[PDB]
Amino acid sequence: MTHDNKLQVEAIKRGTVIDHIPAQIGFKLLSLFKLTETDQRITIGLNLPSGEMGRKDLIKIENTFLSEDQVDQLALYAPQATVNRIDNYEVVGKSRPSLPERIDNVLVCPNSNCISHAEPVSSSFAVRKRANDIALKCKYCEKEFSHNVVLAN
Amino acid sequence: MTHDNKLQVEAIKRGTVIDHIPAQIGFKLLSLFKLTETDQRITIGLNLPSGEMGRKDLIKIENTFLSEDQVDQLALYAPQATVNRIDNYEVVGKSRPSLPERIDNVLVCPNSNCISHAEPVSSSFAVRKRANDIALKCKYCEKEFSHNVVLAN
Amino acid sequence: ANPLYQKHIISINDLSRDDLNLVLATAAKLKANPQPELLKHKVIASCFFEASTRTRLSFETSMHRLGASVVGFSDSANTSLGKKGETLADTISVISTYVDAIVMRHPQEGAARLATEFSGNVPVLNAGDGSNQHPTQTLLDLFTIQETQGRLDNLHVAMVGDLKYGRTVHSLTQALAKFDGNRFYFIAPDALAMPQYILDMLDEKGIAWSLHSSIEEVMAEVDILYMTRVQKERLDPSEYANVKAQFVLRASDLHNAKANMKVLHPLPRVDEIATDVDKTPHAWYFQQAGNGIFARQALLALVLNRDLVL
Amino acid sequence: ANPLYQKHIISINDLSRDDLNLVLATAAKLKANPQPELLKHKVIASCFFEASTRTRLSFETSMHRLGASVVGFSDSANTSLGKKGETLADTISVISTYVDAIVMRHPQEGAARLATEFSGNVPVLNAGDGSNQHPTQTLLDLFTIQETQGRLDNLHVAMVGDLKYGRTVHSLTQALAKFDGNRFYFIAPDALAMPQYILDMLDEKGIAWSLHSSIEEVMAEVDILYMTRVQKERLDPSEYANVKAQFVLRASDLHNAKANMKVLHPLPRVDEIATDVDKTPHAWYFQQAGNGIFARQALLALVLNRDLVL
Ligand SMILES: N[C@@H](CN(O)N=O)C(=O)O
Ligand SMILES: N[C@@H](CN(O)N=O)C(=O)O
Ligand SMILES: [Zn+2]
Ligand SMILES: [Zn+2]
Repeated sequence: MTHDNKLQVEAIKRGTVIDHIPAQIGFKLLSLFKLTETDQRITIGLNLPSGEMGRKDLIKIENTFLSEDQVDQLALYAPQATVNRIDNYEVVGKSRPSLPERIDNVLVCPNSNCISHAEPVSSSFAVRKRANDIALKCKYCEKEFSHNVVLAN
Repeated sequence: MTHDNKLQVEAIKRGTVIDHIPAQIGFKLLSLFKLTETDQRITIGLNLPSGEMGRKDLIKIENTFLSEDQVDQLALYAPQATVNRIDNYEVVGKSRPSLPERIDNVLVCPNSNCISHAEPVSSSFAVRKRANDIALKCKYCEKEFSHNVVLAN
Repeated sequence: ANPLYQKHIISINDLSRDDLNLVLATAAKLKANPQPELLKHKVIASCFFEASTRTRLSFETSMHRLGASVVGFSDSANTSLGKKGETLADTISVISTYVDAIVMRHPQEGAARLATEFSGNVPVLNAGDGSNQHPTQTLLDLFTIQETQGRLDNLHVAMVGDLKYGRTVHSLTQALAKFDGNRFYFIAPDALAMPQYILDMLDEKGIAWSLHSSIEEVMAEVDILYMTRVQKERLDPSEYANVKAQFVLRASDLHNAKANMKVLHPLPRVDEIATDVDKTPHAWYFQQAGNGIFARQALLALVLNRDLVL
Repeated sequence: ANPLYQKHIISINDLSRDDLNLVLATAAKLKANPQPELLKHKVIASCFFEASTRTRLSFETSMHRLGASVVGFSDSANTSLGKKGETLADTISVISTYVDAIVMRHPQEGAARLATEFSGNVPVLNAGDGSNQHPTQTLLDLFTIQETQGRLDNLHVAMVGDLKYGRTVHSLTQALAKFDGNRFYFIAPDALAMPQYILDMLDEKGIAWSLHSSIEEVMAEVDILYMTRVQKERLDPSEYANVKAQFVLRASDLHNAKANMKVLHPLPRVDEIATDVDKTPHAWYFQQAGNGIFARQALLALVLNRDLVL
């Protein structure tokens, strides 16, 4: 009596799967990108090892794939994160978040006098790379900050 | 070593697991109770098959237990949710969330003139069950509202 | 020491009948035999974040009558407190290292309770926190009723005016409901009637209460006529006039009043009690105000001096 | 028809070289031949959420000289302003249904750009938004330099004063950097020096610039001396005075100046340019202010009238 095949009704569905997310960031992405507000299931794995003396968070959502630009929105939080449109590995060649040249709706301008705070508008920042930093320029007040500032709100 | 598998979708071990969480209430608990501030592993599943006719959320967080005055804290959000201690079923009484006498740190007083808002204190409300309603009395302003009020605002 | 020693005095509800009795007992005693040196080497903070002259002068006078020293302010833009984002918490954490007791009045409802959590060992006496609690006002009212009626049980109490927002009468109604056999008469315009939660409480304790449209309707039965302030800003100017009707007291209305009845009023009465009443033997609002000294002296003595008075 | 017809004028940086030329060309044409009925049936809103009398009167005069009508408010705390309730968005969504154009001054950076997303095909002209942009101020500055020097390229520009916070000089520097062969001289106390991001831009384009401690170090080669206002509050009184030195201008300093030099200033010159300068032929700040009518008439003309003028 031998059950041959390897499977346990676990990893099977056409959805997307984001992995190798730095620890303590998975919950950040879920919140920051409101991904748990869909009606279709989600499998989440937090603090699940992978290899070296490193951390690891994982998020699995189904029946939905993230656009090219949507993937990039992870660049700032999940650097070199790996994704896999998974109907069964529909990942294109190599899909790892690239730095978007524009990031909206999640960041908060550090400038207290920016009109953006008390108003019904979505935040928007221009992205550019430097050395030891990433510059974000507010669409509204036009002030520029380093991501270290914008992220420590 | 005695643990026995590589399961990133549904496993077990010395950890607490909350059962039958209504849809869109699972992530809420993760935020409201900062259940991801753990270093210990966590496996969650959302919008998955329920009692043969609905949808539900599921939270499995390894190497950590819940208490009486904690599981209860789920009463106001996940009432009919079960909590099976799982060091390996070393659960005793029919562990189901009852209404706590006090609910702290999560609720926000609807009273805009309440001192609790601009100060370094924890919210705190007394609980009283009503017919078709639930009364929460703020420890600070001493004003009483219905959870329907406190959960909207 | 005495049951109230080193205890914070924040809400009337936190006070047991025993407590009320002890405070009122002490008040009578100090009234009979003043003790000007009781709190000699004590320094008290009179922190009026929200201005209120009479209550402030009454409170500070009490402190002096006991010999204590006083320091404080009236944050009504008279000080340099919490300019940008300086918390009440930090203010208390500071002031609580200077003084032996904090008497505070604040615009926000749970101010005094919050102060309690940052004042380590230093007692805080609530002089009023927004629309919530005002302990000493209730104590002075009860003391006045007891002194003029000889008891706090089995009385006929009428409360007129704005019973909906007057948190003064909510606190007094609840205080009296801790004693037996009292009957209440509530006179107020429909838009400012006693709240249902108060009536619910009276029902569950089986206390008798009835609603009336005019004072004259029960003037014959009342032992205490509690007149409340009706703020103009409340209703519409035309609304007010249309209702002020008789929720205003005039000497003429006292023709058939009980010899022992006393007319009380939280005080600012300009628009509720006609001066011709001031001459009658029933007017007791100034005496009532005068009693604030003894009730507040008693409270300070109790929390700052271990043994009972004498 | 024209490139700027129906466009929003929010940041000097959204303006291309050709745009600047077009605005300046139009300004000169309207200056040589007025067109009093060009905007005859137009109604424009002058919304100064932040009071600014000079630029407001300048803007409004421009409107009237083109024949347009004006409604508005300098809600400098004297309008039924949204009691810190109504959003700027809602204010604009309402106002954009009444008028044909919105000129607005606001305390917060980004205000004009935000208005842009709620106005309906109704153009918004930024009259200043906090410490961000003041498009028309740079335009009148540019226009005044062009008129007096005959060009905007190959000039020697000195900027004196507060280069750190004077955002009008930041904009003017970035605008002149859109022209070739310009030479800059920055004279300011070290605590108020030009920001490094500005110098980075100039190095990126190979524009020649240098720092100097006094105006008399460069008076000989300067074509344009742009004087900035230095608000004492930016420093402490003792500090201000200490640096005050020569960063102020007086007639004696212009002994070796070039015949063609013009001294400019945004205004509020009270503390920087001595009155004995007003008489010299170099003084041109009042003419500069007078050019605001033309540069702003030009913008209104371009955005609200399809076809070019003259
Ligand atoms: N306590 C009153 C003022 N008052 O009458 N003081 O005596 C208030 O703050 O409304
Ligand atoms: N300079 C003033 C406006 N004004 O009236 N100038 O003359 C401001 O920036 O508010
Ligand atoms: Zn901004
Ligand atoms: Zn509250």
